[PDB]
Amino acid sequence: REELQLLQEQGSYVGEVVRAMDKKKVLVKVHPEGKFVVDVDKNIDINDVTPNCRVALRNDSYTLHKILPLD
Amino acid sequence: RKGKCAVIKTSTRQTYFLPVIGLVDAEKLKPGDLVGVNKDSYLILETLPTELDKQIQELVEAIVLPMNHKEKFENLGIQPPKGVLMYGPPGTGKTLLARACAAQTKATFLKLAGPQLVQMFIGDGAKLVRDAFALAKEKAPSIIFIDELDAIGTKRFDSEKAGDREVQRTMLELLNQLDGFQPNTQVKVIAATNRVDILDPALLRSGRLDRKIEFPMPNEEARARIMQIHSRKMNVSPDVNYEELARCTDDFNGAQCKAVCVEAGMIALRRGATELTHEDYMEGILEVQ
Amino acid sequence: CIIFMDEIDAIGTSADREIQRTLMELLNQMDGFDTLHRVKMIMATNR
Amino acid sequence: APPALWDLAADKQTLQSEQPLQVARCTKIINADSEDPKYIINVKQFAKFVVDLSDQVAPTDIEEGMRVGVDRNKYQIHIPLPPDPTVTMMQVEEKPDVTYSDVGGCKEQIEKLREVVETPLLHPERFVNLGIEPPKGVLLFGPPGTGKTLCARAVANRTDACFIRVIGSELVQKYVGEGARMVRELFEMARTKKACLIFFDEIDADNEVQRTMLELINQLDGFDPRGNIKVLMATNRPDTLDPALMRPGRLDRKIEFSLPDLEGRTHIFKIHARSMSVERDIRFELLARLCPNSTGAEIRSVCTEAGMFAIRARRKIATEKDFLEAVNKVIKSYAKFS
Amino acid sequence: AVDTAEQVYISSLALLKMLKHGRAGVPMEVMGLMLGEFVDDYTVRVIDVFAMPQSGTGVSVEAVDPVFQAKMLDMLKQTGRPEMVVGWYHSHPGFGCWLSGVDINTQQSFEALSERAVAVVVDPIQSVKGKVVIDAFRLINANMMVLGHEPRQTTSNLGHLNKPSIQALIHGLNRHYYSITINYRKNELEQKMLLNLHKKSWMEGLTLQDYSEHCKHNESVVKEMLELAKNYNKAVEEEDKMTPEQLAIKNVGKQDPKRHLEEHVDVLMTSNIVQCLAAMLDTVVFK
Amino acid sequence: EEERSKVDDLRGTPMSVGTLEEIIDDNHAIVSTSVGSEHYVSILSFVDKDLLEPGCSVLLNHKVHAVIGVLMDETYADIGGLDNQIQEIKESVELPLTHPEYYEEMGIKPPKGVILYGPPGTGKTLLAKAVANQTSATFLRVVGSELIQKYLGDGPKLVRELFRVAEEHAPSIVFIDEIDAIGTGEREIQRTMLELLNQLDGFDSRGDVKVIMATNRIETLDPALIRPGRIDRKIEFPLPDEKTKKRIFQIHTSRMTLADDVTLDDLIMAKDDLSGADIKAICTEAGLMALRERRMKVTNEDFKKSKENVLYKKQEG
Amino acid sequence: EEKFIVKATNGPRYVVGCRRQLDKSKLKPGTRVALDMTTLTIMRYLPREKGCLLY
Ligand SMILES: [Zn+2]
Repeated sequence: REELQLLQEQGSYVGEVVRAMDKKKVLVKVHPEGKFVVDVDKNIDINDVTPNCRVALRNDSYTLHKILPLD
Repeated sequence: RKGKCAVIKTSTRQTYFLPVIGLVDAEKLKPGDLVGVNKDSYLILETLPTELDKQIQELVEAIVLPMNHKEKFENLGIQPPKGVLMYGPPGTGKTLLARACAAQTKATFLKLAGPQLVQMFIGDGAKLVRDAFALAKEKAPSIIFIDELDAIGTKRFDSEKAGDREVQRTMLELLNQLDGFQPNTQVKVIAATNRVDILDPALLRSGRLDRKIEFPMPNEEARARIMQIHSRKMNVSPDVNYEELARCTDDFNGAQCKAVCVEAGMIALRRGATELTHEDYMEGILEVQ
Repeated sequence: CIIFMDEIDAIGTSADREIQRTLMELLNQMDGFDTLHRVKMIMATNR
Repeated sequence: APPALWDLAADKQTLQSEQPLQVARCTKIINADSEDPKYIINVKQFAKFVVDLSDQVAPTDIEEGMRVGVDRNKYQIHIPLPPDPTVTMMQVEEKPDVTYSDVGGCKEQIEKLREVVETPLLHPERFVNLGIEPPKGVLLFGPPGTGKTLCARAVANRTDACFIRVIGSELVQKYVGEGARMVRELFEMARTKKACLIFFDEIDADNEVQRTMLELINQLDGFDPRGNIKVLMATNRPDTLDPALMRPGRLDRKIEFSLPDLEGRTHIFKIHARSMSVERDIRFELLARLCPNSTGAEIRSVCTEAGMFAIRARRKIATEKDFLEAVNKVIKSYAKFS
Repeated sequence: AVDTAEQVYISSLALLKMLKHGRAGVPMEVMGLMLGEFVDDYTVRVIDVFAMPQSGTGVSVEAVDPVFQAKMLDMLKQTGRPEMVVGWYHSHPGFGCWLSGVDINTQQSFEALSERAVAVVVDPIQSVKGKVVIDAFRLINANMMVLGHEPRQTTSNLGHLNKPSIQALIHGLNRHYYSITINYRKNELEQKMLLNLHKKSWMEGLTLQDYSEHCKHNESVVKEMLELAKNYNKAVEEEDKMTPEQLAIKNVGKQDPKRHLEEHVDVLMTSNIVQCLAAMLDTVVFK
Repeated sequence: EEERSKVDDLRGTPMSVGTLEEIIDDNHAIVSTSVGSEHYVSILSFVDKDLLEPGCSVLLNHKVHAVIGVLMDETYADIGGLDNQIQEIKESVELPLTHPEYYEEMGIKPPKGVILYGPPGTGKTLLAKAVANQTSATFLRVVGSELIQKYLGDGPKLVRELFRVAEEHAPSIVFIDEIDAIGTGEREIQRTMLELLNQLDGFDSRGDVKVIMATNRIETLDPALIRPGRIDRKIEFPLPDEKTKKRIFQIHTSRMTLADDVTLDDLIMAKDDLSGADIKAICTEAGLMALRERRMKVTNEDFKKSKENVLYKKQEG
Repeated sequence: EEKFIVKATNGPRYVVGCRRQLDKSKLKPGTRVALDMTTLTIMRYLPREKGCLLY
């Protein structure tokens, strides 16, 4: 029931990081009409997020959660 | 518990559901556009439509009598003629003179020519026919003058390659929307041809081209008429007998004769005289040809 | 549906092959299980 | 950061000024106006909108198909805006180029096209009182010949009210549809420039073309912008598809562009004397008679490749005794195929 | 320069009026007015809540008719409603419960009389039917940007105010825009009348009618549910015959998320209706 | 510090990446996106508004779109056999901006440059011709339209970025090698090459930077690319006929240690014909492979043994 | 038989229920129907849209 608000969050997007910036503001390639550059959440480091990989990005907070794959 | 509904299509390519509602409707209930709509109720409140001397009798009457003489129509039970055919050999200038007289009608004028209806794609001819009936039939009574109807009214025997029979599909589709649609009291169809080589035999109807007025070769009288129109306002010196210059105008349409008038308007600057002379017309004739 | 065909003289070499095609399609869609009680057509000519 | 310091300190009032000027609805353009209160507008997203006019914009300042600012909350028009591609800045014709001093050879047709661009604008009163209208224009197709020299002559011999010329490469471009708003915006610039003369150079450069040439005829032959300013198509190929049937009308005077002669080149050489100072001992007729049957563009290539081969020789002054091999080589090696 | 700890009292009147007003809450912007009485500084009570006719303009100061508002308020003053207005409410469907510039402008214009100016926005369109938790809005002074934002005491209720913890609106637009806590109140008349009214709303008329319907349907309709229930029971036992093999091999770890126990317990609960209603048939047959 | 770290609310979570169209003198610029959203707001700090060159990708927001900032994104006398052609390109493209006593008095300024080509191509001989500009100039060579075709269909805007950096780097010579636009989507190559031609001709420019076009064949250029593409001078590269190969191989043997025991003809004409590319490759792997034997001398069997790798490479697959 | 799948014109698909007023006559598949924005109820459906010669 505490997660019910995260169900009310209208889901989340699927981010794909393509290039990391040195100003702690990594741009993420998303669905068309997207391309939302934003800083990742504080509990997740930046150097671990490698480019050219898909990640988990929320639709409102824009915070990264984790990396996604005859013998 | 009566059945009544309609299908809606928004500009953003979104289809919704709504019945036929609104105020008292008289010209509504037709498949048109530019209607009233609120934010999300999507109701229909206000429907609006989206989109000189020798002849003065036949043109002005045929457009005023079907609108002003309705009293004699109810007193006599007679419908007025609709289609007029200004045909005959060239030289009269039916394009520029008929368009100029259509501008003298003081009503709305809509340009419509041969290549206007003929499009590169198919199906657009009926779109421009229902569009000419959108502006003409749906909007205020306007005047539409087409030309060169004989070139597109060809009826070949080998039905394997002929575009003029698709122009007879759009054209005979218009004749379907005139013979099939009895209330033709609104904007008429005025046609004209520059030759009587191939005339469409299916144009025999009151709604179709009925008042087929024959205009012969522009002889001294007719060339004096259309050229007296072309020179009824300009500075004409008291020496233009129109005999030699009206005789030399052979196989010259009103556009080429207007070009002769321009060439007459060319050398008179350096001739020294500020008024157009007699020999300058034939000088323009022998100058263009 | 009540049709009134007209001006068929100008459309009537392979000029006859299309006539046999459209006409054999008319038989193929008029002699089978077709609603003949609802459809109606009148063909006209000039010569 | 130094530029962002004074503006960063001047960013305090941007919060109190952020509430106004926020109106932005993608700058949707209108289509027409049937009645004065209600105006039909079409956004770029293919969504037609209708809204009433606000009290901050006068109804007389509204133009057909004008990009103006419009609110996204009240849907009203808050404030209009004047608007620039490179065609707008390059489209302006300045720097008076080659003048009339190249009179030679095709003298009759250059007079027929001179008395239509010069005389009607300079002497309008006797052309209106003398007849029905002044001459419209001529057509210049066929061989190139002395191309890009006669339009230059019309630019130099201007009455100081410079006209607007348009190259044919701007019509057939990527993302079609911009040609209509282009001819409408240059016609609007003609309205701003007291009925400026409109010219279309090299028209030689399929619905994407049929809209530009059919709408282009519907604009030039149409009476909306003007019907008396200028109509002339100096080009290499006329592409007579619509004009092939639209020629018996407002357009007339079907003539050629020019033709090369033996004694005509000495005038183009006499205007090439206005270039780098050439020794006046060399006679221009001597340089003109040794190149028989040479067009204006061929001798333009003589004075162009002879100038590149002149600056190549690393000299001070240009004399035919030095680049004579460049001269006969540039007339013969180019006369083999042209 | 003084601030206290205010709390908005919400009874069932304004709640049900916001539920019916939410049912009639068309996407068009709506208007409403709240009433009440001011007893002290840090408390506010709402009693009277009504709706306003919709307009094409929507939420705006021009849509509020002063002669209609004063007329209806006078008609409430001549009746047994001696309460003055305390605020105005509306609905924000779709684009979120946040306030635009027009709403804060008409709020700034409407807060000149009442210093509190309670603002409530209901949005039952996208809200699930599980929770109907609503939040009240407030307006902060623009001159308080130098000093603390909200110097409100009793920081205990902020944990109860942290339930609407959306990560875009609260701190996505928290600047110059805060909220306040909401509590309820219920007397004995609402408790017994509404409780007995809801129990009766889930009960029968005479309370003895629909009992024999199920007691006698146990032999006609429930038999099909018992046969199908045994069909699912066997449909699980066919795998329960295979369970002692894996349970007899690995015995380490659980891989199937199915419990196979509470479902059968629920089947027994549905089967106990025959036992519980057997005594009912014994009472109907007996006396 | 607070004034610099207080604008973080605009560049925070509600942030996007858009494409600006143009900047208006009324301090409100116009941006665009995939659907073309035009929003005009007064400018803010962190922007330059001068070197930005409107028409590129900028930073947007989910807000009213107030612009908070922007985000950017072997000499001429060594080879033989073409000394007249290399002093022709030397004297031709080293004429502007260098040696000005014989450049400004003439007053010609043909801002077009020469157009190179070569049947061998490979960029070795063409780069050896274009190396004359590396003497005294800023290094700037846009090698072909490879980056135009390997990237998204953004069009000639990258050519506008290379043209604006070539305008900010006027003392340079834009060299183009291995033109594979039409020789190798496909409909966009004609419009980006026609806009490359229009912008290359000087539609809104003057004699700032020279453009040298080099490719594998002069016939690859369309007839449209002739009159507005070649107005300065054209060249002609003959077949190497073992003389360009003799001079290039002489340069390759001017640094390495090898006697005359190595046969020249069969190695410069080993498979069919080759001037410097794969013989430079077998010189590299001949210095390395000969270094594997701990001997600086080039063995007669190790040179051809390393040559067997290149001879077998392009013939097997 | 009570709950079926619907296909909207916009492209996204949904599922609706059965209203107490209507019956299973028009509820059969293959007939275009109408829906409501609130609760996705169903108000009503939407209907889609021998010879003689005289010579
Ligand atoms: Zn809203």
